Amino acid sequence: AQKLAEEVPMDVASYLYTGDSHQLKRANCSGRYELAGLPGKWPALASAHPSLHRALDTLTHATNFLNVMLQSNKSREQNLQDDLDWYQALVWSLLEGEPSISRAAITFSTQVFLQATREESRILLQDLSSSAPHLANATLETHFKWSPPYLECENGSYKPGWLVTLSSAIYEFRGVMKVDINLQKVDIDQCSSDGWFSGTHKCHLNNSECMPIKGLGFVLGAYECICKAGFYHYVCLPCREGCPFCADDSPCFVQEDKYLRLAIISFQALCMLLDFVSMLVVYHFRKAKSIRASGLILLETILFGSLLLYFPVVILYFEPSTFRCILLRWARLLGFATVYGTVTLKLHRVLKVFLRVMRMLAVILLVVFWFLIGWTSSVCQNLEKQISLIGQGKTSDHLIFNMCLIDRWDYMTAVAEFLFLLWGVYLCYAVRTVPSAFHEPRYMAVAVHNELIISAIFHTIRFVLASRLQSDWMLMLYFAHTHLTVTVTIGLLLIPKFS
Amino acid sequence: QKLAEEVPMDVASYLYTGDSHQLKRANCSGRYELAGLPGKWPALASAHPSLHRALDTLTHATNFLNVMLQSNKSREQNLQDDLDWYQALVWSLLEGEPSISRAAITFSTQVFLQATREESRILLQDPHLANATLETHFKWSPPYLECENGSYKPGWLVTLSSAIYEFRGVMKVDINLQKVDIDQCSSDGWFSGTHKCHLNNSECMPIKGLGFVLGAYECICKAGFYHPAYVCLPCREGCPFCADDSPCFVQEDKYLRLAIISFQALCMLLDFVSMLVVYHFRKAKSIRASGLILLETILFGSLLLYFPVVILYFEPSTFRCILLRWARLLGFATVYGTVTLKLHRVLKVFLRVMRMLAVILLVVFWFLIGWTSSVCQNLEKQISLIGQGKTSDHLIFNMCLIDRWDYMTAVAEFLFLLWGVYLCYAVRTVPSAFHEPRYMAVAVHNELIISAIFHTIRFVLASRLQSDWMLMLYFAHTHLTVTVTIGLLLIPKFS
Repeated sequence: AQKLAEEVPMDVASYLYTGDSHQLKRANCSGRYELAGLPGKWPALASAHPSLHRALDTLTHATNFLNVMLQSNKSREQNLQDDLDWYQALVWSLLEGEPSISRAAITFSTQVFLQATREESRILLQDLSSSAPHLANATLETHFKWSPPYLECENGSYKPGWLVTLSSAIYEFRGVMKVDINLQKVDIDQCSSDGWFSGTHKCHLNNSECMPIKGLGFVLGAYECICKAGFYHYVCLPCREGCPFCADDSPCFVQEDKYLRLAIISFQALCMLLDFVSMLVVYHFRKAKSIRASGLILLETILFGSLLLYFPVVILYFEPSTFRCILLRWARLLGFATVYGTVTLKLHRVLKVFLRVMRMLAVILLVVFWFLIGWTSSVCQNLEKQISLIGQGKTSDHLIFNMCLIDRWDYMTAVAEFLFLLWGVYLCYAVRTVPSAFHEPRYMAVAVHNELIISAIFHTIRFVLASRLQSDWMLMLYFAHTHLTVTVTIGLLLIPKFS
Repeated sequence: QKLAEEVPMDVASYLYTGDSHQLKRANCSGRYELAGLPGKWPALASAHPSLHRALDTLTHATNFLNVMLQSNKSREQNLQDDLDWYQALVWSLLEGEPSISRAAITFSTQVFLQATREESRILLQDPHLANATLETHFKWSPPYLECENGSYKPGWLVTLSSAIYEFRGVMKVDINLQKVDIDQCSSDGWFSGTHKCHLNNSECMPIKGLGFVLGAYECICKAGFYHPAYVCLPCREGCPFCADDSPCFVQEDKYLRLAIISFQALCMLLDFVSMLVVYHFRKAKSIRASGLILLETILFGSLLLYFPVVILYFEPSTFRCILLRWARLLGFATVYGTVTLKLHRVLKVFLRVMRMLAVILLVVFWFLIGWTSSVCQNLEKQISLIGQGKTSDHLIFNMCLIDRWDYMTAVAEFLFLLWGVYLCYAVRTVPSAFHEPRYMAVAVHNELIISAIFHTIRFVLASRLQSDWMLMLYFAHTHLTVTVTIGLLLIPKFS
């Protein structure tokens, strides 16, 4: 909030405050004290580096000692002979204790003053008021008195150190003691809650975090903004998708040949439309030798089942959800039933006549619905929200991909399909020479064996290696599998009834 | 360790250093002062800032005297007017901090001055430390109790000592270390040991109040409870919060459980000898209606159907619940299937069944295999277990759990018996040699009603059923249903 004000009230110091480099500041011509009154905070009585605290502690003891000596009975005011020696020793003592105090001075008038500075390694002293002198300010107040940040000027040359005046009254006021703490080698944290001008004006919220350096100098721009799960290119930005550790801002999710996806879905919808078209057609041709050999209801049922079996191809095109996988199972399972049950049930009707199918079908769908209702409940109730989840993102050893998962339930269902087809294989093997005007049983058995073999292969391939199948190979596998099986099973039962 | 050595070198102070009650100490007459020589450490720690403040005020006053007396033109007409300066010097040495009791400086440049915060007015007036200073920077001391024409004075003092320049001076502050809390269970603090609290099963937990006093800690025993000196106890079998050290694994009568198992095994043996008898009477006029293979099939199903009453008598495990499911399901099938199918044969003749039975057995084995696999493969090790713990009022009990699979199973049994019901209602006017359909239908209706009631009561409130009530319920259900179903088909074939 003051970053703009700080960038419009400095010329030589401006660079020095942001870089620590004395080489510009030493060439800048000075005219008076170059301190800052407003850019800083309220005060440094709480949040301050240890040095400052010690600096104040020194003055405190030196102020209490003088106060008690000035408030003692029969105050002599014999400042001529040896009082000046006491005060000079009291000032050299004031300096000698803290390792971060650069000048110190004492002055009073009731007309002399002494000061000292840490010159090279020893204390230089002089008989002249030198350093801090808030006497004019203390008199105007007439306790403690701090000051702002300020650069000292020596022989018309901006000093290369940031000083602070501390001032305290001597007791009515009649003295001003002042230490000039050298605040040049102090730490400052713009990311701290309550401290020296806590302004972290470089990284606010978006993938932001301030982890600053410990030992740098009384200088700013020393706080490495951290990219909280994002890209690091002294700037933080967002990442392509749900893929953290963006060592590059490149993508993690595999690509999709959409050109190959739209053809897939379009051909599937074409086949579904043609199936519905076939159902209407058979509803038109109800007086031919269709009805006599194979009832209309059974054929419309087969076609509705096949329509109910194309669903997986379109379910897999969309993004994997947890409502989808379930519908994938319902469709597959229920259509298999309503299609091959009546297929083999029709064969059963034949073998029985050689020596009433809907009642003997609804048993199948009842068992099916019972199993489905159970599976769905066990998933939705316990293993969808509590611990387990179907939708799983697996890695291809360098890239990820989502998919529906499999479970033992699928293994046993495939086995059921196998055995249910086994009954039809033996049934078809039995009726190998039964009188027929249209030879339907021949085509039925072909469909049955096709489904059995093709389904075994597909299920094996699906359950072996589902950890390394991206979302464009499974689509092709489900498409080539369903097209072969179902389209053959439809043609073999429909085609011959028009010729 | 030095806890035993600290409890063998005290008389009155020992109790005054653990309670902090001046009322005993003030009655104990003492010649001179005494201090705890053994302070299990030295005076160079950062436990309280007070000591830091009183070292700061001492080092700041010692830095002045050492830089004044040793400065240039130090002529030192020491008796004329310097005394005024030194008096202001010592008076201000204790008029800066809040906890410093006496302060004094001695010099030969003998001369000495002192000042003490008496009540609220700091009076200003005109040994070991000075002697050790002559013998020998900063020089601290240990914890020590003062006393003079008093008793052992009721205050813990510390001597701070320094020198000037050689050794021509001795300034001392007596920091009042009486209002300084101590952590007996700190990693680094004064008296940092363990009076009588073993961490094997417990944790200290210090407080923030009182004053310097040993035994200022309330120990906490984890995985157990304390005596209601405070020390720890190993808790009861598998019960982590023992408000009492009483047991949680609820009382279970044995002279009921034994009778139950006895009666069940008696019925099994009676069922087995019911099988052998049938195998003796392979020749009769009764079996022509109800074949031999059908009855032995019913009796073997019944025999295994009894299993649930004996499984629950044992401690429940993961292998147990699974066999409970298998047995119940498998036996229901192999009995009521052939029952219902005999009625079907009757109705069809009115206008073998082993081949029309293995279908059901196949469907059952298929579901069982799947259920067992999904259980043992996923939800037995990952996050999920069969062992479930419920509570009756405020007390626990172990048992097997249920899952939606059981509800759907019950529905299947219902529907299978509704087929039997219709099949029984269709055949209500046939002639017969033994009126078997009459008793069969009686068994079916009974099975349906009792089966519905039991499964409902079983699912509704299984979280509040201690492990002696479920056994009684299984006893009642299985005895009623199965024993009726056996009698109604067997009994009439001997009369």
